[PDB]
Amino acid sequence: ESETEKSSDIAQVKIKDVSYTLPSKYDKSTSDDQLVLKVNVAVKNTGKDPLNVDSMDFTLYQGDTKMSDTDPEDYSEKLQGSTINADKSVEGNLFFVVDKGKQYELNYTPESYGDKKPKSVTFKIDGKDKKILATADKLQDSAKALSAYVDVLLFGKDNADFEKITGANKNEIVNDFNESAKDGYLSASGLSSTYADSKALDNIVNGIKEGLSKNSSIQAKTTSISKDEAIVEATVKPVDASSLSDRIEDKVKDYYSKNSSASYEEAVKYALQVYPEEFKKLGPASSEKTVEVKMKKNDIDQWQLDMDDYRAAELVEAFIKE
Repeated sequence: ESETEKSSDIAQVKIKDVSYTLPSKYDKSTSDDQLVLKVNVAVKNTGKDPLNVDSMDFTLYQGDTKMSDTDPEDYSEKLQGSTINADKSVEGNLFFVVDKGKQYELNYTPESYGDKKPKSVTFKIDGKDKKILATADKLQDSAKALSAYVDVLLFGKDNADFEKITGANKNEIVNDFNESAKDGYLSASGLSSTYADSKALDNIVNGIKEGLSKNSSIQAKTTSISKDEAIVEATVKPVDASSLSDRIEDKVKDYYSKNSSASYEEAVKYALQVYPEEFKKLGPASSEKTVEVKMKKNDIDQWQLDMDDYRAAELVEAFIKE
């Protein structure tokens, strides 16, 4: 008997690892404020007869309260019900619904004939331990990365962390985004593909981005992690552009009330000029929209957003309410 290794005459239990995890996308026993404690254990049969070892043989207490056992997204990641003969060992993970940073107690009762207490082993787990707490911090890494993408792409904000955090190069992803955005704007407003590489259209992009950086908000939370891919829940407060139509219509009229003999080209070009300055005048909308976005982790633990994924488009579309 010691801190992470304890034994009875019939079994030996070793706690190989302890970390905080986010619940399964399909977990229904956890709260938004709860985590899942992942305890990797090893059970050695120190007895003679074969010993059945199951997840059900372990219970966790938080304080004096018994906590629920839970399942990961892929149940194969959990300790499997098996049988082990003398000196044979099974190894696997255990999952329990917990409130972060508490005092846990893991109890193991071997599947044996007779009295529980003598054959059982109990371990104390300090949830406020620095190492264990570190694991809880890495959980929102994907949301940090999603927010960096929003900063560089949508807000036009600088972010020296972007390359380090995501693995993508800002200059390329931003230029591609800005071109796609200009091309999409022209088609949506039936204008000539000529205006694509013009000051007017770059001022529109730079203006929209300045407006969103100030008058729109994103709250990003990683809700689930499953192997090399996470789910980030983006709660977006959009800019209310409901009035933008009228504002340009009114500024355009104010340009006809000025110069009567103004052609359709003169007035169109002027409308594309006031657009940035009028967008920058709009405030956030009352409502919020929550978009689920999938991030993908690499080897060097960097999270990425696929710009071609429909969920990325939905995230971008969520920033402006009409």
